[PDB]
Amino acid sequence: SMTYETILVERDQRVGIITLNRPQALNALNSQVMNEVTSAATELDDDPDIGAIIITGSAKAFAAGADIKEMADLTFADAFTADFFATWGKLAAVRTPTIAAVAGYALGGGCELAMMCDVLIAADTAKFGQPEIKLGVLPGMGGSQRLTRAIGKAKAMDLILTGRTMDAAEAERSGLVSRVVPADDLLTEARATATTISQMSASAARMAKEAVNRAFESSLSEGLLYERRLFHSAFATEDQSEGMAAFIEKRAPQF
Amino acid sequence: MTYETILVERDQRVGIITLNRPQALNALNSQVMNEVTSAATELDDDPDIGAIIITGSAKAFAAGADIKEMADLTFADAFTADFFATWGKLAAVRTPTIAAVAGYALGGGCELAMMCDVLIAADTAKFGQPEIKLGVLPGMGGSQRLTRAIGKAKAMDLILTGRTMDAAEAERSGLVSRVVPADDLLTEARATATTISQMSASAARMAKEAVNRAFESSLSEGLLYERRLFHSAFATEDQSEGMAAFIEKRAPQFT
Amino acid sequence: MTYETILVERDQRVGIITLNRPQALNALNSQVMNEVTSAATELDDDPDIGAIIITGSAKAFAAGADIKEMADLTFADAFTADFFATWGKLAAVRTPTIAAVAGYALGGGCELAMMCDVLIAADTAKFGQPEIKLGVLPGMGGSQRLTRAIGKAKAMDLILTGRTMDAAEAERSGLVSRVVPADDLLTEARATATTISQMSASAARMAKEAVNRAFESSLSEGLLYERRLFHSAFATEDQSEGMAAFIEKRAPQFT
Ligand SMILES: CC(=O)CC(=O)SCCNC(=O)CCNC(=O)[C@H](O)C(C)(C)COP(=O)(O)OP(=O)(O)OC[C@H]1O[C@@H](n2cnc3c(N)ncnc32)[C@H](O)[C@@H]1OP(=O)(O)O
Repeated sequence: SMTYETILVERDQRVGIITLNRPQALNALNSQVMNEVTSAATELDDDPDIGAIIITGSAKAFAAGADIKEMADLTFADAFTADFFATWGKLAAVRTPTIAAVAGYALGGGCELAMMCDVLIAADTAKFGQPEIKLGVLPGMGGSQRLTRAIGKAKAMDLILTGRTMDAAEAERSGLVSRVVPADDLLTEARATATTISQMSASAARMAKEAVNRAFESSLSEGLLYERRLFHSAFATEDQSEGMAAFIEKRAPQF
Repeated sequence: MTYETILVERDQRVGIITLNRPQALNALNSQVMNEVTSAATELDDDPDIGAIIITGSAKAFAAGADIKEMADLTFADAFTADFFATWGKLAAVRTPTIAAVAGYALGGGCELAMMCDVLIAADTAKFGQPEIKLGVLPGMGGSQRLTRAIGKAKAMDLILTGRTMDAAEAERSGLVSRVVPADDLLTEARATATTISQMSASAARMAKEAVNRAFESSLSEGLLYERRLFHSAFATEDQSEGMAAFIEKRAPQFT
Repeated sequence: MTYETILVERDQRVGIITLNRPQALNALNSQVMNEVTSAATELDDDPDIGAIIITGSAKAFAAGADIKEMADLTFADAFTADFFATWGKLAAVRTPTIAAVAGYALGGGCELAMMCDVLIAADTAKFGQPEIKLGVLPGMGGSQRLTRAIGKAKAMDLILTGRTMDAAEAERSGLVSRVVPADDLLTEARATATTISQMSASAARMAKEAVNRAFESSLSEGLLYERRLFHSAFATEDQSEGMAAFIEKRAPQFT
């Protein structure tokens, strides 16, 4: 069953939407959000009727940081024993394409959540940052890894060491976001994008996303070989036949 | 010397390979693949060539791939032939290569452009990977090279939705070296090719090889490799010449 | 220590290294390499320093490594000395470094800037890797750091042609953190340095190190490394203080 305390979930067509729902805390991420979001994403992933997954917050904040109260008295013993934050890894293991729709504050864990998704659509109001340094820690949800890989060392060092924010426009030309859309149009644009992707062959889309993810896990030489073999294997799927046949017959595919 | 799908011109120390299938918008197929790599190799081995341009028409650099060769392809066939692997001969070219890209560079075409070292784009250039729409995925390194060029967010967007990207976006995203007016594309490409071909051959070959290392190993290994190459250059006449010329406040004469 | 080629000053928790060969536009010779790395190491080891700035004159950050010194090299001198390897000492510096670049940052100068964590550019700054055309190639990590920063197409362009990149192009390409007016460069860098040095020293060191991992291994390994480092920060006083301060809406007192 799909009822959660900190999030809302809507299934429409082949698109699933995970809305962060903690207005009282500006959508701050806590242990329960981690567990609810990953559980939801995972269920949507196993659902053969779902072809794209959106993660979003409110117009005010995608997710403005984390509950510092959960972390405040945590010791290294509790941290190592619980493997604090490791559960977020379950989001990255989702095979179906994911879309972060980001309005307002995407800070700390919030910025890192956005970066875990495959596609990142931002409102013009979106503000990205990693202020963990200010709290005497550092990013714990992959920020030092994905940010640096997206925007380059100079900018990632700047944000992570000073804690400054980056607005939608800068994020777009720096490599962080896919596209910037007007604040009022965010949810509509994200659903439109999610629709397009969810209407692709589920198999082909899963493979493409997988191939892209390899670009960060090995040398180019190995990524090229992996992509080529995956490509070869797609010719064993019926969706490639239907897809190419649809192209020839100049029609919509029926996967 | 005579090719069915391409034209080859030599001008001084610059070789130019021009895709030549107007009737098909310079779409790639097995023949184009065999001919381009055959021509490029041959130019690579010619001591009187120091730079190679690959270009298409003003409307299409290469508008995609031939759907015919893929429509009834089985996994067994693709695996046995190692379909597309031959494009790897282009990467093995030691001499610097310049893709001069006008108009359409889609699917395989976009991938062809990404294989070159330098990419000069007409202001008319459109890039994209529409493989997903046909129920397959990039098979010529697109998911590897695009992602490394322009970051995850935008590569995922392009590869999963098939959306096009104009020349200006490509320039600020990391995909292209420079954007020039369409009428000036070929002229500008030859100027660049001329410049590169008049550098020391061995030094340009070491420089290209070093840059290529950046995608094949850790930074600490890449650093060691570059430094060793750099040291090696001191066993060439061209380094002594180039450095004497700076000190003597003159133009170098590489031989 | 007394230095012949640099100037060092300490102010609060900020150390500043000024390249001081004005007669050679701060060309980077072996003596500069040794002194900069010695000064940086000394500053790194001083518990009263929390950030380090490296800068040149308003006319040049550094206009290449010293060509006169290099003309005097055989392959044997270079291999035996492991020419340029000592610059690695600067990468071993745990404390955050900020390159404040005005005017010329060419070859070794551009490379030195890229070695630093944060890069602040005057609007007047010019970047380049013109080593080619001395009949050599970058020897201080240029082929590695530039390529990872700005993508293949532009790094090949710059490295094979020797063309210059203005500060504005560098900022949108991935090379620089921020661009500021030439008159405000030293002021802006000091502000950034101050911000960074007033952070928890251990947090900053961890964060910087985490970010540096993004170039040394796969994403999955970088992710794990970060999380372990994040857990270990909960064994530090500063984590406890940094977070208690935030909850209590006050200013942190790091020890
Ligand atoms: C580690 C690596 O990867 C390898 C190295 O970086 S390769 C270094 C390659 N460097 C370059 O090609 C450019 C070097 N410098 C220049 O081209 C020019 O100085 C410039 C374009 C930066 C501006 O020149 P300018 O404003 O007209 O003044 P200019 O007269 O050239 O320089 C002033 C003095 O500093 C010297 N100088 C400038 N750059 C130098 C360098 N990289 N090495 C040794 N001396 C240098 C000049 O020779 C001159 O002194 P002398 O006439 O007495 O010999």
